Amino acid sequence: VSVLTMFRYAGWLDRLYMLVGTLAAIIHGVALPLMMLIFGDMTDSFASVGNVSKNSTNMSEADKRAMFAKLEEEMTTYAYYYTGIGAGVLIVAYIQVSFWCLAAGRQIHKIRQKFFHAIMNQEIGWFDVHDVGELNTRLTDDVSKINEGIGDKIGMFFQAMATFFGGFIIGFTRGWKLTLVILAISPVLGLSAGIWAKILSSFTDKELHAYAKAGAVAEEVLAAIRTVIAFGGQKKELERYNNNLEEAKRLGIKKAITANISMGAAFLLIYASYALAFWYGTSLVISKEYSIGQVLTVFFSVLIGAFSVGQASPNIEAFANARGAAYEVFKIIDNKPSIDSFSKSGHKPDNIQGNLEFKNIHFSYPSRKEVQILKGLNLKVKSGQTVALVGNSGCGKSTTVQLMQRLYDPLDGMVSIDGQDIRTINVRYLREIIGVVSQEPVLFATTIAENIRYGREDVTMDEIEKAVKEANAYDFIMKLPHQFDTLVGERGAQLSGGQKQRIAIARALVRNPKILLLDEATSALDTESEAVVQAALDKAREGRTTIVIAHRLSTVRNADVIAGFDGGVIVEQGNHDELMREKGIYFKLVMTQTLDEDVPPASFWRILKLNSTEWPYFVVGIFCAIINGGLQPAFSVIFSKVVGVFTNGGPPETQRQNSNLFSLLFLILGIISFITFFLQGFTFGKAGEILTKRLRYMVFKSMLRQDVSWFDDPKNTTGALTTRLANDAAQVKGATGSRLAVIFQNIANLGTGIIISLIYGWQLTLLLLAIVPIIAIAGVVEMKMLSGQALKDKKELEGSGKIATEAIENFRTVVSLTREQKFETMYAQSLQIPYRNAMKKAHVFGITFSFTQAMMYFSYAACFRFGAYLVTQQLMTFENVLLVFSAIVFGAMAVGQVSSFAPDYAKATVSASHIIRIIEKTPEIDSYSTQGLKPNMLEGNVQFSGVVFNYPTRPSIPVLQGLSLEVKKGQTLALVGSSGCGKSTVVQLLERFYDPMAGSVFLDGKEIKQLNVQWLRAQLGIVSQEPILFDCSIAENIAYGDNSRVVSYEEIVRAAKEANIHQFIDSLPDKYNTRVGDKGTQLSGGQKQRIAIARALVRQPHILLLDEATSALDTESEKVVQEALDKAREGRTCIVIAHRLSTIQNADLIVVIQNGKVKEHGTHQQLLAQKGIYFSMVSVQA
Ligand SMILES: Nc1ncnc2c1ncn2[C@@H]1O[C@H](COP(=O)(O)OP(=O)(O)O)[C@@H](O)[C@H]1O
Ligand SMILES: Nc1ncnc2c1ncn2[C@@H]1O[C@H](COP(=O)(O)OP(=O)(O)O)[C@@H](O)[C@H]1O
Repeated sequence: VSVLTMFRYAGWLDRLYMLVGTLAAIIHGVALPLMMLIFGDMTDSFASVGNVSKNSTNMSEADKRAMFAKLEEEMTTYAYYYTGIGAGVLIVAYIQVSFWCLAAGRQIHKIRQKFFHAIMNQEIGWFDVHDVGELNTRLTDDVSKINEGIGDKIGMFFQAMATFFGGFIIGFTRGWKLTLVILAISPVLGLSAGIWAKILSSFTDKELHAYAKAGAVAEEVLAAIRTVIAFGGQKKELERYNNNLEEAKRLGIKKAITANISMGAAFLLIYASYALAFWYGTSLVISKEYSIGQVLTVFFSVLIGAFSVGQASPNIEAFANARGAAYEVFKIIDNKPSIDSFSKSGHKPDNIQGNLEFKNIHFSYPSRKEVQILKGLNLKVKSGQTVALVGNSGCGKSTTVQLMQRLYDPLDGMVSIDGQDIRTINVRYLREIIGVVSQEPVLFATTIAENIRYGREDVTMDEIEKAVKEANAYDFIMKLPHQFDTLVGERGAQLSGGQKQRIAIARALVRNPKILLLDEATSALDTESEAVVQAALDKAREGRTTIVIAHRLSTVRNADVIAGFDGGVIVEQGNHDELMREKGIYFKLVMTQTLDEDVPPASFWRILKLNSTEWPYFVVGIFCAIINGGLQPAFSVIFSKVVGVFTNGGPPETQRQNSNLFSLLFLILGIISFITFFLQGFTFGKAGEILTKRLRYMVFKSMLRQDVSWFDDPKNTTGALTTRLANDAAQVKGATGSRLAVIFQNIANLGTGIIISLIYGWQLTLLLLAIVPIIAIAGVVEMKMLSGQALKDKKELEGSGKIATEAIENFRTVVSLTREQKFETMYAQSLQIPYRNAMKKAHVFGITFSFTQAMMYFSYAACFRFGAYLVTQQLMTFENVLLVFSAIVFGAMAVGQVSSFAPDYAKATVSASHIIRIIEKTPEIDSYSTQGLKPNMLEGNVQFSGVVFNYPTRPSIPVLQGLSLEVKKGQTLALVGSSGCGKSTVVQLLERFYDPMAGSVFLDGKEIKQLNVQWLRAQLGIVSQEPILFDCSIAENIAYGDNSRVVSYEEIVRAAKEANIHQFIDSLPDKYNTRVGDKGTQLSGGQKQRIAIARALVRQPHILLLDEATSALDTESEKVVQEALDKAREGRTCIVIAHRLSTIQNADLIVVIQNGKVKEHGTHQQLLAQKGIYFSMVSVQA
């Protein structure tokens, strides 16, 4: 209905031209079966000659005279047919592609310009609706679909219907029996495709549920990565992950099995129809003059028409996607929300020293996060006053500044400019009397001259000069090469934040306004710049009424009037003295303040290198593809033999040969093709299956064996890694299938065709290869030309979009209106360049396609041309005329598949790059020894000497600078201080995750780096500051066995008892075997921390590590957990990094750490007796 009605918006010539396009489209479509009627005619005469030459056999010289004269006469008319249709189909070709560019061009240009223009004219609304910059993304995709909707695709659709319905017209008239037979296979072929779609829908959801587990198991483990290494539960998360893989491979293969059978059987019913047509076609020969070979050909083209319906379907999908995308932005495009925004027309008053008078204003933001920021306002400011706003954040100081522009229309009351209504008058004019100095001084990246020039479209370079000088912006322009003509470089790097603000002050001075609205125009600057901007602001004031917003109370001292706010309600009014004397809000504030996915080196067939390593057998698939490839010509030769025994040979046994060939056609084709196709299907099926396992196996097991700048700093999120495993293993699954797919078409065209060529006339071979290789290259060279024009188009539109997106993302473009239409001039000038490229590529796209359809007729041309003459005179044969047409169609399926597997190989290579860099390794925690798991190395005195550290992201302050520590056995090492002191970092280096940039840490003398990995996970008592459960039952969470670990009933009991989680274990029936579910994210914190403790003491370490388990908990929970801790330590090292210094007083050695530097160190009572750092930390904690 409505979807395409809006879509048209077709110009004066366009609406006419839509009809010219339709009009060429029919007659383009029609010409192909008419062209094939001539092919039937050439058959008809050859038969009228052959049946009497063979059935008389009483002359051979009469036949050489009279029979060849009719053939000669017929050939004179043939010459004027193929040339005529060719000359039509050439022109109409160019016309339908001109539809593609020229009509679309003018639509896109209209859309783009309306879009950019409607946006600047609706102000607020664009910002209200969705998020800025996502709009120019979606818009630039939309205008691409426009090319497709006003595209030649529509023309192709009409053309398709003409070959179809129009095919049946000629069919019906030359014989109506066979019409009914073709009309019946259409519902059969449609039923079969219907089972296909069913199989697809069922098997997809199945692969998805299966892979779902493999993604959930892989997701949680790789985020919990530091914890799982540390308890040594790797081999179990590996096995569980392997478990999901065994089930996923069996649904993957059944899918492949079903796909081949559905697809095999599909081709079967096509082959049956192809035979069936002949069999019922023959019945019209032997006993009737009803078919003379006309309908036999004409009905083959009706099948090509039925496939033309299949080509329609994409055309339609392009059109739907084009309308749907369009009508949704049409909504913002056409229809501004308006009547509180606009930008154009209305009355203009005269403002000389406007007042600000606020009358009973309450307002709320759209988001219902902050509702009524403003509520009840009476403020009356006389001209030549300076009003100060002090408050709290939520007073909506920003809100009053928006209402003043008339961006919103206030909920209650009105704000009256010069005591006159602000909702009656033109916005534009209103904007010009009101200067605004922004809280973000972001500007365009254009010349210093252009930035002053945005303030009024009349500033001469003198005034620019005058501007920078009073605005004390006159410094940086001189340092900068080229004075004013210095373009603001990069993304803003030629200017400080301070310098930007200075350009904005200079600009608001150039505008000469009577209201000056200063929003953090003295706040967010350094102590030096502050004075500089203040003096400039002073010089800009005292000739105008102004409102200054500042958080700096030193500048609000000297304001004429201060007005207090505590939430939106105007509380104080008076000047400095009046406020301070009463002790208002103001007096209150005085007192408070006093990619990684683009791998660079490209593969060189590393695909098949790695495939071939994990390859075990299957030489039969490719061999089966070769025979299935030569199997295709057996039909075409058989069809020659059909029409063969009908053209030449008398009436006796014509029928018999056809009956025999019918049966032969069945057994040779339908039956063997299914078998041999399923054999190839079993081969690439199992190939992708075992790749699907082994790859995901070989990545994920290698992942648990890596750490460090991808698990000690991920540069691709967990979900993106899981995505990579998905996509990759699926992609190779299709890749193996593409190998055999190329071999299939290769023997199918080139190979078997050669055999066929040897039985040609030796001239035909020569003539033929002057077509077939040429038309192949010619479609490829079209693809090349297609992408070449596309690539250059994307660059041009990128620049017009870049300058658009920069304006819309800046909310300060809406503040101005003066540079809006200036901006819309530039957008116009930029959009003219694609207009010209659209006209240039109209002839380019136009001439390529015309030349492709010119080679179709030229084939048929050389075919019938040469087929007569020297060949008709002597050595006339029924066959090799139909094989030429097959050869044309063999190049079609070769070029088509070759182009198809171009993106297949691309994505296959990319998948390979990933699998190679995983195989490339980072060889940290691969497994090492320096002991035999000796039990006389237990604890030690662990040394840290001269250790510096800074994260793999370098800008984040180096947290360890000059750190050296010591820890003696049997003693709790507290570590206290404050954040960013490398508290946590110390625990990380003792666990062996990302060891320090410089310096070293030793056990007894052997580095952590060379420490025995296995024994290290039976030497840790780690506790997270976020403990997280696994999908495993609580019993299995609590304890995890391995070949480094044991588990037992008695163990989990003692762990739960000691950890005090046993309270919670009691509740819930099945006790320990009770599963919570939902990744056990349903537990309360107290429960969680205990669960981490129970894990800790299972490992039987002599080192406990505690990560903020009293700053992630509160109350009785902290205490109970400290009790679990107290009974665990029976005289062993513990690390408490916790920031509650009130529960640290038991620690034997407290280290006060500043930025890697031990400041004070010692036992509690010493440090506490000091009035130094430590005591100050305990004082301030409480
Ligand atoms: N237009 C806005 N809508 C929503 N939040 C805003 C907006 N502008 C600023 N903010 C943020 O919300 C905070 C408080 O809201 P606001 O009503 O602007 O209080 P105030 O202007 O008095 O500081 C600001 O400090 C800022 O971080
Ligand atoms: N793997 C990491 N990569 C990047 N930054 C990290 C990583 N780990 C932690 N950080 C960040 O570095 C901060 C400071 O580190 P650290 O001094 O160890 O913290 P704290 O002393 O408060 O426990 C962390 O609080 C966090 O914001």
